[PDB]
Amino acid sequence: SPILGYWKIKGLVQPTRLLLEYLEEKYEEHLYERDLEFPNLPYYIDGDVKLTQSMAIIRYIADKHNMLGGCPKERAEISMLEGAVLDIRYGVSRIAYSKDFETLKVDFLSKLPEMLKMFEDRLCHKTYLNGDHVTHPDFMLYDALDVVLYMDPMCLDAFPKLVCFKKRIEAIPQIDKYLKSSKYIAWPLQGWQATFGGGDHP
Amino acid sequence: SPILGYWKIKGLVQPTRLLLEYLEEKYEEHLYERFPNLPYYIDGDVKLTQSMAIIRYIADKHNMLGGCPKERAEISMLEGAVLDIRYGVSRIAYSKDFETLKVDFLSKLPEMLKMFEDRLCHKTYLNGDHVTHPDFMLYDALDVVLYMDPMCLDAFPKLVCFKKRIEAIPQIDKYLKSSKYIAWPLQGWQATFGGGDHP
Repeated sequence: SPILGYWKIKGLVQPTRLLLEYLEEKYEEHLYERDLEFPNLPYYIDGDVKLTQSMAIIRYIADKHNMLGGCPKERAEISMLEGAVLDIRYGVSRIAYSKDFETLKVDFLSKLPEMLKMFEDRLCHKTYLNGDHVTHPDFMLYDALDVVLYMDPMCLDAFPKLVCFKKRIEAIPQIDKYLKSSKYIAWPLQGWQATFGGGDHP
Repeated sequence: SPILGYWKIKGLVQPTRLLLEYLEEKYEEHLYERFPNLPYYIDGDVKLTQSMAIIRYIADKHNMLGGCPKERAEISMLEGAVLDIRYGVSRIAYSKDFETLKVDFLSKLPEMLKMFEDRLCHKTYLNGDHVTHPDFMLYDALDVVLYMDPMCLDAFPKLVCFKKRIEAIPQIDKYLKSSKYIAWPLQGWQATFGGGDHP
């Protein structure tokens, strides 16, 4: 059975866990708690491959299920959505370990509406980000939305399509079951030492 | 002709430029001096943003991303590992605290480079006998960290060899000596590191 190793946090691997549950893949986790030889996190091991880099890991899983895109144009479209979600999610992580977080968050939250609106407009004519069918950037976006809502519970008040998308992802039977399961890591969002999304509880 | 739009800097687009030159693709640039999301790439029906989507698209058109999920993952892994270096520079380059943040980065750098050094002991390029897009990403990353610290490759003779091997590819050698080459800046002009009009 494939092994996914990471900290016992949401962090970089949360969209990968959602994708795996969506696909009903069987996998074990190595969960590293607060306290090959270090090692390098996250990693993903099945028979064939040994991977590091969270984006290589999620892309591989998507790739094994033919979800990366059927032609160069489609695959670039998916890569583009990926990069656009990462600007949000990395935007959070970039400031979440600062003593100055309270200041830096002002800048971040000022730029967030424009970042969100691309996804909003995209969602006005598509059910999921790439259309009728779920793709891996959908779970990346879900994770980014979950994280920013802890930063600003109001940040989606002006985005009803994104509000709807978040509920839609939550209603996928595999996902709804996973979020209610004992497998679900609710918190922390970042490493425990973080000023935002760290600590033991919300 | 495809159009590549970006600031007139090296920045996020330099490896893409090296890939297009490697492949001898005819392309036009829109070079912004001194409003569109940058970079953009426009060929016939595709209009792309996000620099990773662009370089991967160009690679994809030339069948260079990988033949199976395993090989594609390996290339994405290489990609992500180069970006840890390149973005690592970028994230401190604009800080008032650059000089102090530099110390931490240069202390973490040998650890990052060693992975590439080992991988290059028994392969000519990152993925073996043939060039892939992460080679040009690595080239750009090496060029950048050498301005930060001229001696940071002294412990890495296989990386020093690799950088010269890339420069000796005839397309690359020619492009580097051409009028199209943008030598400087490495970052936005306003950066503390790799900014300004000249080195």
